[PDB]
Amino acid sequence: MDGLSFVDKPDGYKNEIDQLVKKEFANIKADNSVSTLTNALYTEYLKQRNNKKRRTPDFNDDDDTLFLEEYRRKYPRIDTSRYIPNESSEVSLLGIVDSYLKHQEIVLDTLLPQTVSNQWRINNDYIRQTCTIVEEMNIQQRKQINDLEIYRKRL
Amino acid sequence: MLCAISGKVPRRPVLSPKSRTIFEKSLLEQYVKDTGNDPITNEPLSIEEIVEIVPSAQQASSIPNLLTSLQNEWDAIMLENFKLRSTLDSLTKKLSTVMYERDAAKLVAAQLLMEKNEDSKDLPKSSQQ
Amino acid sequence: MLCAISGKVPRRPVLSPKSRTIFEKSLLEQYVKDTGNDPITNEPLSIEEIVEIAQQASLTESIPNLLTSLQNEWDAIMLENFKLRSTLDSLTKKLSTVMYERDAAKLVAAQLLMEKNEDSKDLPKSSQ
Amino acid sequence: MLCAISGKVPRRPVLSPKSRTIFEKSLLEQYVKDTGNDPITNEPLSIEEIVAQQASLTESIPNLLTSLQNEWDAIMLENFKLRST
Amino acid sequence: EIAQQASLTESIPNLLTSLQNEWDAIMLENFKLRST
Repeated sequence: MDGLSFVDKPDGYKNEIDQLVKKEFANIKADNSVSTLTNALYTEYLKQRNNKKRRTPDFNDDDDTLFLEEYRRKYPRIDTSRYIPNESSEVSLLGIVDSYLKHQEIVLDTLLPQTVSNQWRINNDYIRQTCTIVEEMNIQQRKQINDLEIYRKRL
Repeated sequence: MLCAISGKVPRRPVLSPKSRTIFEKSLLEQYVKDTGNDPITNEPLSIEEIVEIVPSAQQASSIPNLLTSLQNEWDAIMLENFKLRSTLDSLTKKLSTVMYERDAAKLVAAQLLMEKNEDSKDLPKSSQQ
Repeated sequence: MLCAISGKVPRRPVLSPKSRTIFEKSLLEQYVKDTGNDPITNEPLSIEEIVEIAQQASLTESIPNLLTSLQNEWDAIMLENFKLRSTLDSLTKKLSTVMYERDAAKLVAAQLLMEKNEDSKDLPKSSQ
Repeated sequence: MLCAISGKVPRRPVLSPKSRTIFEKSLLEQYVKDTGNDPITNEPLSIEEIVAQQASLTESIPNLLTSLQNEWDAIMLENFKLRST
Repeated sequence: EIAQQASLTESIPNLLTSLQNEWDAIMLENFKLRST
């Protein structure tokens, strides 16, 4: 459990440790039918075919075709109507969303600081604990090698 | 499709312009004839205020319900999108804390395998001598 | 600025008072109807408790609103949600490989704590 | 965007659960320190009352479904002008 | 400020071209009443 990351400063011993972990692992061995087609169209990954009067490019083919042509007119009048109320302001409704995107963006870069200051406030505390244990383990190892050589000289 | 005095199906759906409640002409008249007031709120109400025979005039009594049907079928898609992401970042912490505690425990073996070694060769050189 | 259910920008945001999390009006009221609780903190919430609180620039090329815009909204929803279902099954596979190697390592530590501590004891025994 | 108290751009917004209105933290805190209230609606407000899905910007599925409500209702107004005609 | 029953259509790519036929016909039933 206790393994110090700061004070212990090789990639081969990681590869030496990875084999012995593996040698023990070589041993241990809500919607409707809308959910059905949205899965099925994505799995097949094929776009659904679309039919347009303009694409057909057929004029006066018969009687049904004549009805289709009308559809072109009231869409172009409505498009010119939607191009009229877009061209009325045409810069001022677009600029008020650009400032809206600026105030939304700074909040995430505000949240980028509050994590980054707090995550280093975690690592600043553990490193002090990392250096304290290495100090106590050193005096333990210093007293350990002394006793191993004292008892040999005592005998 | 209910009156709010007795509860029968309204065949002449009237309303008082003091409190929004569909009533019946035969009942709400007797309620005004008893006391000069609306039953729902007990405020001032008369007979000439009442909204009489139904509105169909130059209106030509489809199109809208397909738009709300897309509003309803998007709603289950939006609700499935929350808890699916809730399942993702729940175990993404459980993926991250596991692999990091694994690598920290991977260092625990690397210290102890070299501590067994220094205990191994010292006992060899001493027990011979 | 955002909603805490779908990840949208709400036009009619609502605030619950039990957990302060800004969500959309139709998204908060739908959750309160199905399961009678705040979804975020799992506290009790009603429809009458919540407190009611954007400019979208249309493209100049606005039949594009019928054909080209409508399909890709249902295309980008599906191939993201299908991509996400591959992510959820793959991560639980990566969870099962995280948990197995964790138990594989602890049995090494439990086996090596028995090896080193007895060898250092045998160093204390050899002097005698 | 704007504050309901002053009118300047707030650098630390808090939203109160008494009348949800975008106020700056240092202005609304001083306002709650004088009396414990919301200056908009005079509702009882405290300091603690004031406060994983990745998002996209509001661009023209929520906005596309609301677009045709702006389309179809106005064309229904075009029907009424030519019915009364 | 003043009976609803939700429309149960049928038992989704069919409904995409269903909506396209309505907005086509909605413009055609608007356009006939203008020339008339």
